[PDB]
Amino acid sequence: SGFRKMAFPSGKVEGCMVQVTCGTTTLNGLWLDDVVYCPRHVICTSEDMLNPNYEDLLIRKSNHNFLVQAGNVQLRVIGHSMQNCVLKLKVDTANPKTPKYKFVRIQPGQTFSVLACYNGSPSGVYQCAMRPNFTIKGSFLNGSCGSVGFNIDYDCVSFCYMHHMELPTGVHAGTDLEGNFYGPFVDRQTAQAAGTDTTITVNVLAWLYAAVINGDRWFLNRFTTTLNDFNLVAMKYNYEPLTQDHVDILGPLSAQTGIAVLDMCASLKELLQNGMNGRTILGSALLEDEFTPFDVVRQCSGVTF
Amino acid sequence: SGFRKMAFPSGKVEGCMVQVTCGTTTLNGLWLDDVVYCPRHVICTSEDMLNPNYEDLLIRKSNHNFLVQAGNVQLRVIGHSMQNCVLKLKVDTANPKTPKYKFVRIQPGQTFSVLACYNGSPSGVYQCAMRPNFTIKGSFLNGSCGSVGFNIDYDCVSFCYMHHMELPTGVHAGTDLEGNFYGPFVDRQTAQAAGTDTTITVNVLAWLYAAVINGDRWFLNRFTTTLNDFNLVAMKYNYEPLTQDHVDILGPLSAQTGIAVLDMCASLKELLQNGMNGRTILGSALLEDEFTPFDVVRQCSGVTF
Ligand SMILES: C=CC(=O)N(C)Cc1nc(C(F)(F)F)cs1
Ligand SMILES: C=CC(=O)N(C)Cc1nc(C(F)(F)F)cs1
Repeated sequence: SGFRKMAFPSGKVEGCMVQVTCGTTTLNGLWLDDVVYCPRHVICTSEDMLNPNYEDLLIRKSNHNFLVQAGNVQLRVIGHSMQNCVLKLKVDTANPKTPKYKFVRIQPGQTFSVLACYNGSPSGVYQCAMRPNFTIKGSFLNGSCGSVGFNIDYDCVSFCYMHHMELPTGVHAGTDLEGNFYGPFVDRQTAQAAGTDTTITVNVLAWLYAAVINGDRWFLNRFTTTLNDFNLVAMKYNYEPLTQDHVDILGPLSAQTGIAVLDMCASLKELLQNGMNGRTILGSALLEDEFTPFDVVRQCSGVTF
Repeated sequence: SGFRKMAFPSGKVEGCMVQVTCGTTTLNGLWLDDVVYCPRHVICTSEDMLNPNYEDLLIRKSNHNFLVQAGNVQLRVIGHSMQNCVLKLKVDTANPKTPKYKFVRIQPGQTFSVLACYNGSPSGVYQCAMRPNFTIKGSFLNGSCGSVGFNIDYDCVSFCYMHHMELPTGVHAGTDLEGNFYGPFVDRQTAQAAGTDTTITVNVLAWLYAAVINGDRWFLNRFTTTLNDFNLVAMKYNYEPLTQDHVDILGPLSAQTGIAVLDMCASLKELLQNGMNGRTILGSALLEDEFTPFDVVRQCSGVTF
C-alpha cells in the first residue's frame, strides 16, 4: 500500500524526443513515424513574439532551414507544414522507436504524465492535471517548449499535450498534438487571462477514497448529504459542481470501500467548512485534486504497461 | 519556472526489469550485464516468512528452479548465489540494454527515483527520500518486491535501493544492491521498530530557496539567527540538527537568491513556531523535506541526461 503521485514509465516517449532548431531558436520535437511535431514558435525571433505573423514567417523558411537531431543522428527534412499552432516536419526516416500511439484531446480534470525536455534530452517526469481553466501547474524552464504530456494504456501512448508557453502568472499553456490550444490562449507574448480556476471535485472524492483504502479515516462522518445540498457548498468554495456522471465514475471506489458517495460528499463538506484542524490526509495538509478516479484505481490495482 | 516533485526518466531502467519466479513466488529482478538481482525472499513460501532459514531454503534450490523472463524472452540460469539479502542469478546472456551503472549506498536524506514494477513490467515512477530512520514512504503493492530506486547523472544509473517489505506501520524497507538493508530491518514477517523519524532540515531549507526562486516570498523575515539557536528549535520540533556541512551545501542557493543561510533558518524558525496561517508555499500547506539542495539546483538549471 501507500499512495504517491505517480507518472507513467517514460521509456516509450524518451525514444521519440528530438531537437528542432530553426534560425536561432532550439526546442524539442516529437518524432513519430516519419513526422516531427514541434511548436510553431520555433520560427520566431525574440522580436517577433509580441505579435508574430506566422504565415509570413513560415514562408521565409524552407526545408533545409529546419535542423532536426535525434541524439547525434541528423534527420533529413523533406517537407514542412503548419497545422494550427504546431509545425509538422516530414523527415526521410521513420523513427524505429515509434510506439503504438494516438493523438487525443483530454478534458479538463483529467491527468497525464509530463516528460520535461531541453535540447531534445529528457530531464524528468511528473504527473499533472488539465485545470478546469485549461492551464497546468508544471515545471517548465525556457527551452522546455515541445515537451509533451501523455497517458499509457498497456503499450499504447495517448499523447495529449505539447508545451508552448509560461503565462505571466507562472502557469503553463499548450496545445493538443493537432496544434489547438487548450483554453483561450494564443502563441504570442502578451498578458492573457486564464480565468477563474476551480477545484476538480470528483478528483478530491477519489483521493479521499484513496485515503480510506490506505488507513486515513479520521475524516469520515456520522453525516450524509444530497447532491444539490453539497453543490451549494461547492459553489461557495469554488468547487466544480458534482453530477450523476461523477457519482457513477466513483462507483467502483464506493463498492471497494463500502462508503456511499454522498456520505463521502458529506465528509468533504465538513472538511471544507471546518478545515483540517492541522491534521493530514495521505501526508497532505490540503485537499488534493490531481488524482482522477481512474488514477486511484490504477495504483490500488497495480496495472502495468 | 514552476517547481514539481520530479523523477528521473525511467527508460534506461525499464530495459533492465525482469520477472523472477521460484516455486510459487513471482517478483521483479534487475538484469545487468549477465546477472539478475532480486530479493532473496522469492524462495520463501507464505509459511516460511515468519522466520526463514534462507541458507537451508536456498540449498533445496537449483539453477533450473529459478524462472527468469524478460518480457517474453526466457533467460537461462547457469549460476546462483546469495549475497546478504539478495539473490544473484547468473544467466547465459548479457542484457543488451544494460546502461552504464554503479551500485551505491545512499545516505539518509538523499533522494532517488522509484520505478514500481509488477511481474517484471513497469507501472509508474515517482521520487522519494531515504528517511533519517532508513524507511521510505512509497507506493508498493504486493509483488512490487524487486522494484529498484535509482539516480541518473548524465547516462550513468546509480542504483541505490531494492524494495523488500512493507512494515506493519505502512512504511517501506529495502536494501542496497549488495543486499544490505537500510536500517535495522530483516527480511521476515515480524513487528519491527523503525524508530523515531525526524525532518531533513537541510532539504526544507533548499525547498524554501526553491520557493523564493519561484516567487513565494511571504515567509521571509526581518530576523536572523545563529546555528546553535536554530538547532535549539530544531530539537523541540524533531528536525535534524543543522551543521556547517549543510550550510556549505546551501551556498549555491544562498548566492543565487542573495539570502544568507542563517536568515533562511530564521524564516524556518518562525514557520515552525507559528505555523503557516493557512497560507501555502509552492502549493503545499506543510514544510516539504524531500528535495535535496542538489534536487533544487537541477530543476532550476534544467540538467539533462
Ligand atoms: C516554451 C517556452 C519558452 O521557452 N520561452 C522562451 C517562452 C516563449 N514564448 C513564446 C511565445 F509563445 F510567446 F511566442 C515563444 S518562446
Ligand atoms: C514486496 C513485498 C511483498 O510482495 N509481500 C507479499 C510482503 C513480503 N514480505 C516478505 C518477508 F520479507 F517478510 F519475508 C516476503 S513477501
